[PDB]
Amino acid sequence: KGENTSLLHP
Amino acid sequence: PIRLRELIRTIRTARTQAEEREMIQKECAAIRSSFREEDNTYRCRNVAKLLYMHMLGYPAHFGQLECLKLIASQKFTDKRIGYLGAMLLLDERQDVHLLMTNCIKNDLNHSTQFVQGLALCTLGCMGSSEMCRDLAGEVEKLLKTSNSYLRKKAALCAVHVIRKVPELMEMFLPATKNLLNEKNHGVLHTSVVLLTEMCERSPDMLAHFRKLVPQLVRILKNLIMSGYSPEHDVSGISDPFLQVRILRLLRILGRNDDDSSEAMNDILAQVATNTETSKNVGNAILYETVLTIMDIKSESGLRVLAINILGRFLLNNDKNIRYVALTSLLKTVQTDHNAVQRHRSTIVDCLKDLDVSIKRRAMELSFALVNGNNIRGMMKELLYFLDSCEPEFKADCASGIFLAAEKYAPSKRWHIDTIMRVLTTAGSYVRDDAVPNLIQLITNSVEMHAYTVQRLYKAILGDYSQQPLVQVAAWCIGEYGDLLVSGQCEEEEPIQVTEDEVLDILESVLISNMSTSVTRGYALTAIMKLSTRFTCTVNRIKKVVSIYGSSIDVELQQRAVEYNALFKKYDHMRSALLERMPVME
Amino acid sequence: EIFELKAELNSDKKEKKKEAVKKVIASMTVGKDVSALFPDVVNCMQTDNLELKKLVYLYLMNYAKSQPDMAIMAVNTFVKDCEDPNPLIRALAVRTMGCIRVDKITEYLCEPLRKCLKDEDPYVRKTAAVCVAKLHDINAQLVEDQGFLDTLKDLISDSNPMVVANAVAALSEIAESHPSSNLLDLNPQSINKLLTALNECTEWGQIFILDCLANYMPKDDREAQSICERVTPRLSHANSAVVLSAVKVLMKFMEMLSKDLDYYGTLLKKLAPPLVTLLSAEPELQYVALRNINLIVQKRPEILKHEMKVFFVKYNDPIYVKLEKLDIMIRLASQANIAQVLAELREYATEVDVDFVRKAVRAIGRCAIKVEQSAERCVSTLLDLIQTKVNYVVQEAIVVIKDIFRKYPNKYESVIATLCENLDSLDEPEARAAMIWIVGEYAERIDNADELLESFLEGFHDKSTQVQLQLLTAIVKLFLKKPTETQELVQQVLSLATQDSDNPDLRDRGYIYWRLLSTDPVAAKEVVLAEKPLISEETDLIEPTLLDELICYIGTLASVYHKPPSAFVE
Amino acid sequence: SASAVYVLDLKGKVLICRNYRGDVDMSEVEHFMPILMEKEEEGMLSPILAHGGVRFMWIKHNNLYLVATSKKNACVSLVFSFLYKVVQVFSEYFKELEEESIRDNFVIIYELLDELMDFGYPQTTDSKILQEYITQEAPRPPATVTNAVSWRSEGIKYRKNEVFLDVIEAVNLLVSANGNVLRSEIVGSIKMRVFLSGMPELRLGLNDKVLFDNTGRGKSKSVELEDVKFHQCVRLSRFENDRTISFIPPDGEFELMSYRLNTHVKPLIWIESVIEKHSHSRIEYMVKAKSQFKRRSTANNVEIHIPVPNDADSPKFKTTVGSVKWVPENSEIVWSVKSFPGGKEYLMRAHFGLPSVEAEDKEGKPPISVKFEIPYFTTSGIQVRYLKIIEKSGYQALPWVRYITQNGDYQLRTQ
Amino acid sequence: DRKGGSYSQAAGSDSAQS
Amino acid sequence: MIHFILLFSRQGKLRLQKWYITLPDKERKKITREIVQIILSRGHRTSSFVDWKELKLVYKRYASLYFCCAIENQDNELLTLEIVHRYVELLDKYFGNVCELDIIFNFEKAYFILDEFIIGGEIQETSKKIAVKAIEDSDMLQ
Repeated sequence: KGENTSLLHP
Repeated sequence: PIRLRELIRTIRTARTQAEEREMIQKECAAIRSSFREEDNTYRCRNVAKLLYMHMLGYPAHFGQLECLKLIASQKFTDKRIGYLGAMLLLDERQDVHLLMTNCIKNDLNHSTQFVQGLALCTLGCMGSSEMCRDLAGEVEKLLKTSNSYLRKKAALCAVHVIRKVPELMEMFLPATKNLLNEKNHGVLHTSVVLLTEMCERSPDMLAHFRKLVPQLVRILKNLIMSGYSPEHDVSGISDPFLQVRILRLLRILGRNDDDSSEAMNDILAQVATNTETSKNVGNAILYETVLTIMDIKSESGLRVLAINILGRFLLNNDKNIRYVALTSLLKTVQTDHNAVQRHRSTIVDCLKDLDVSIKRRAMELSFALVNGNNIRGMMKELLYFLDSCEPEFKADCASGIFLAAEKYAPSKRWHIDTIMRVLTTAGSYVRDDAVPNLIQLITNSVEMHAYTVQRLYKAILGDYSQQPLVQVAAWCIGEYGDLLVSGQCEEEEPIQVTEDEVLDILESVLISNMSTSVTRGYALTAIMKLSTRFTCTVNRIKKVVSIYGSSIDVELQQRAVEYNALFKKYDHMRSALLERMPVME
Repeated sequence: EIFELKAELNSDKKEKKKEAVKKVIASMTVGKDVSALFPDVVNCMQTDNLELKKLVYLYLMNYAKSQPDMAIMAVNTFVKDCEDPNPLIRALAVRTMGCIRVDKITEYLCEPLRKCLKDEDPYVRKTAAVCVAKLHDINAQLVEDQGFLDTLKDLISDSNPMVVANAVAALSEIAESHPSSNLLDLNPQSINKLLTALNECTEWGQIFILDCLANYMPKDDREAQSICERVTPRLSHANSAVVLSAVKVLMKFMEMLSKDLDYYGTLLKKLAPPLVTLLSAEPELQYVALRNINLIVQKRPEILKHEMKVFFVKYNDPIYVKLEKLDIMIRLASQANIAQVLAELREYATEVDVDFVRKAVRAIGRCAIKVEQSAERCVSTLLDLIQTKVNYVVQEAIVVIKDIFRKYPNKYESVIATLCENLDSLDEPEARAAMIWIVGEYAERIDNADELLESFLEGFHDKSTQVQLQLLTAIVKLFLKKPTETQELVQQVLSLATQDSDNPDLRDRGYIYWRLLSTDPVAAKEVVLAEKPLISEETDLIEPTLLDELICYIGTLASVYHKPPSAFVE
Repeated sequence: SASAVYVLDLKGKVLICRNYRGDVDMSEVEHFMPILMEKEEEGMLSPILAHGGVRFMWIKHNNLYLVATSKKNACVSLVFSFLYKVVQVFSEYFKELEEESIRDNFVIIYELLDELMDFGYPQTTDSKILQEYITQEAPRPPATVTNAVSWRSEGIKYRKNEVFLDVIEAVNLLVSANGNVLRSEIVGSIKMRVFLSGMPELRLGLNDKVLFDNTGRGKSKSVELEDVKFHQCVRLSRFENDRTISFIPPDGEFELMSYRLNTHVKPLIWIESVIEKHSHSRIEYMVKAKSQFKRRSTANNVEIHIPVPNDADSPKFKTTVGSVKWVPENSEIVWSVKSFPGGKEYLMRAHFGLPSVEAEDKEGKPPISVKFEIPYFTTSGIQVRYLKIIEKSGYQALPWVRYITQNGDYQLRTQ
Repeated sequence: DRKGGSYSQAAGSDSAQS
Repeated sequence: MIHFILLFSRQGKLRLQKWYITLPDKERKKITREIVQIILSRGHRTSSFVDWKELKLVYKRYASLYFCCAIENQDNELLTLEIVHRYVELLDKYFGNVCELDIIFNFEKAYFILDEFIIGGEIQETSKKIAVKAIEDSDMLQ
């Protein structure tokens, strides 16, 4: 997928 | 009324481009059917779907009147949807935003702080040359208000109006006076941006805006001292946008005055050493300060500190840092040119870097750093870079080399040799526009013609597919046929030029399929001029001209007909108009 | 994963071995570099089940060049499998041996190839014929040393028509790469024998059988007549390539046939229905059919003279087919169907393809130039298109009018008034220059020629080199014809192109014009405004040497591209 | 002379590849997708690509484009024929042409690809014959492939001997906007589903004009078929000699012959349509359809596609007979009629809205297409005379055939 | 029955042509 | 001032677009396609800076979806990156674990946040909490 990941992961 | 999420899921469920287009058309049919009925309840969903379809690559021309109708509505969601539609699908060339002026004026006096702000943002985003003319009076009214949330919007609207209408800046001078004491960071940033825009638009306000330099310096010092703040403090830098705006204003202010430069010298010195460049914000602030110092008449110590900072940043492994350093060096080329020669090794190494932007910056810096003493040494490096350059950079490298040779060429013979080498190696990379410049340079020089003619003859017999090189060789032949072959009226000893190879080459170029009608014209002109310039091969080009007078090209056919007429009826007057053209700069 | 797969493949259970083989095949097909496990799968090679053997052979073929050293452990397995009683196993082994791109492995495979050359099984014979050609392509010297040419020659003279066709194809491929030395050509008896097996050949074998006759050159009309009579039945084949191959063979044989006899007329009559049938093929084959028709059109244009309705471009026709339809119509354009061609071009001008519109305009101009009987109709169509108020259409019409005026300008004075005001604001260099040239050459029926040129002189120094030259030529022509209304205009043009003009060719032209004006203005009428000779139009017909060479190269890449076979191969 | 036949996907992923000569590296497929994108975006897209010295000639299937690499001057027509044969084989083996079967039937797909073509030269292409040697659920190859008869498998036994024929007609009319028909051709289609015992040698006999003239009966209704394309089982020599249609029918449905002759008769359906499109105000569709076909024949499922405006909305249909529906996906008015008696006349009055704002670019004028399909109607008048079913054992066959008339390229040019 | 025209039996040869 | 801002995915699909220059729709589409091709045809060590048509095109994608900007040659380059990072952080704080799925469905919220943050290519609020509070207040209005 790779879309559910956060933009910055904070 | 289908929901936005449902439409998004339906679009995502389509895989084929044709299937996606069919689904988009099916949705747009329902949207148009709803719009034609004057629907007002589910208008927001239809507007969102239309905006999504337009952003997805589908036409939205029919959804123009609906946005205008929803803009003048009373619902907050409907007003927001109309504003979004006007901002997205509305532009200056749309021609449907003229009616939006009345809606903006009606919403400009709305008591709600969101409707007025949304209208101001839409006006700033889609400012037109006529909307700003009829909206200048309302914009200035909001600029004098004390609304912090509205002060920034008013400043942005004024900046947009000034950018769209440079003649309307006179109405903003009495409105922005005494506005540098705003406590809010956003208001101060907007005021600084507006002042910078006013200064850059016209220089009449520079004197009026130059009195506030001490206030700006004090504000910058206070911001630097207040390095801790929950708001605007990111990565240890407080108000990075405000600091950048202040640095830009300081650089743009006092660039040609000593009082303005001297007033901000202490602040620049304090910020040049009291700033942490570990993060990207610190590096950007340092780059802005260095650019401001280079663009202003600062002290020698500030220049030395800027040079040291640029040298330190040039060695950074970060691609962004290297690009920023290269841009700063290119900007500070004319100013402090002597100190820029210390990074010649770094500039040369940057050409071999694997960064397209970095390579371009290094090439630009090398081109701008070419002087009257390093031109000979840098010529070999430029030739090596052009030989091993990218396909899209070979033409740029050749153009830069030609410009450097024409500007600071050490000698005509060396410059001529470099130009010939570039033409022979550039091939299909030399721009056709440089051909007239090369022709003018050749015509201006009247001391080196035999060697240049021989070199052109040698380089033209090998290949002829180079349109610029072919045109240059044809022009050189047409200008110096009397020097290319000396004493070749009749049969003589075997030499490089025999008075017949040039004619055969010209005929082959004219009849060659690798002709764009420009090199063929040059070859025809050279052949026509060789009738008087050369007398050994006489009565031979006339047959070719007569045969070439029926060419398919209208201009080529007319030129051939004129040449044949001149050769058959004006043989005595043929030499009466074959004089050399004047040479000018 | 990799360790688990290796452990599964190194097991004694066939149920896990099959799953491991399937997983390895999927990983390679899924895009996984499974070449590191090639030696591990080498141990699990000699298996009774044919399902795993095929996968192993495919993996070895796909993992042969990557690890040639690890492939040295398969010669014994191939030798053992080359004698299996099942013909399918032997054929698979032969195919795998020829597919192995190993230089040190083909040397030891000569004996199995020799053993399988005389195989009684027709599938085995075909597999051996393919393997011999593969070995020759991989190693010509090894194939020549093995003496497989003699076996291949006798293969065509044996039973099994499919095997004979395969052997013929292999021999043609070998001779194709051969330097023509020791050609495998055969006498009329061999041709008759091949024709006897031609009717028993399959769809794929039919092409191989007909390609053999493409190289043979008949020497007598009786032989050519017999060849034409035998190839006549091939025109009713469902395969498009078979029909195309038969058409190419007939065209090649027509070079030796006599037009005096009725055979040439019958062949010409029987070829049009084949072209019509091929014209209704798939859209992918439409381009190939159009290219073949264009190649044969320049050779024998009397066959498809009446074939014009089938050349109409369809609404759903592909862009590559729509473009070729215009070229086919132009090649077949004639005064008999001039009205139909004009109607088709008029309909094609209402489409939305800008490239299609330009192609249609070019085709209309070419048709107008080729046939002078429809010049008035073409001019009227161009005027209507210009009145259509289309920018691309306007530029195309301007270009067509400029081309036509230089060709047939004797009766072109009736359109100058209409073109005098035709929205001259268009900035297309190909249209503005054409309009300037038309005005300069036709500056007699327009009383405001000087006024029109005034607007084009505002940016003459920065418009373009060709545009500037055309404007200068028009100004010079106007001054020579009417110097009373253009006396100051000529001086202004000379000043702008001689003082402010830095173009070398343009500067030379301006200096020459100034010198001619200052030397003898009267002589400029007979020197500049002279009657140019007839313009030689660029003939679209290819050279006869290329057409003769292209005739044999039918259905290949050199025919679609209209380029020589040695000018496109690498 | 293809170097490697590969099967790609819609995202550029190669579903399956099978090199046949190896003269082209497998990494060249990566540039095929960008090359196709550049050709399509610049209008230079063609079925035959060219990656330097290697050409990528392939066609686009239902879900993937079968790109076959080649390096030498290979026969592009041969490559196209091989691709068509492979597509037919895949359709016969797999009922669907999509990526769902490519990733699920690789075991049989690889075997079929290996067996079909060797060294770039295909050898076996009969799906029915190929199904006896490669199965997805191996014995010696059948003798049919080695034998001359590769389209009639021996040993086939059936309880009955019934052959079903299908004389499918395709009425293609190219009517210009001026009202004149330019391309009016009818192509016959004789598709037969032979299901008998053994390998009978069919002796086809019809009422051909040439056959009637040769026999001397050139006075009755004879079909003047300009082009006749016989199948592989049909012997070309027999037809060339005395128009003898002698061939061995296969087991299943296949196309024996395909007639194709020009048509000079009146159209079966005459459509008189008007366009009262106001300038950004409204539009009128005065469409009248006149059936010129025989009254005894009925056109089942008549679908006259009328292209309506692309941006038209709020449409109203005032017709006489048949369901009228506007499809936003197709952007046209579908004049759907279930049963259309011969000589019927349907009148329609369309009325749809249009936005006040003009469109940015023109959309063109799609032609009006009719989807009439009248069964039991032979427009060409060709009638089957006899079918000589001969078997060595000797049996009484019960052949059957049906005539179906439909509209082919029957499009009407718009004004 | 069947859409597109009911299937009809076919003859064996031209009995009138011998 | 930022000439344009475009949020494009790694596959090439654009999830956001905001251009401050009045350009034709066909011209805008061509420019977007060229920008996608240039960014999609760039490595990971290109410095995240491109001079396309004399425009400081800065690319800095924190996930599969990339980000683009059009900055004129009159301001610093790190300022654009800092502004982009601040905007991403503000969007994450307003949304809460912002991912690709929420961007497509909540495109209107992202557009509203961008409008409330940057107007006309210039910044409107330097702080990160005041803008969030204003956006929340505007959303709560109904």
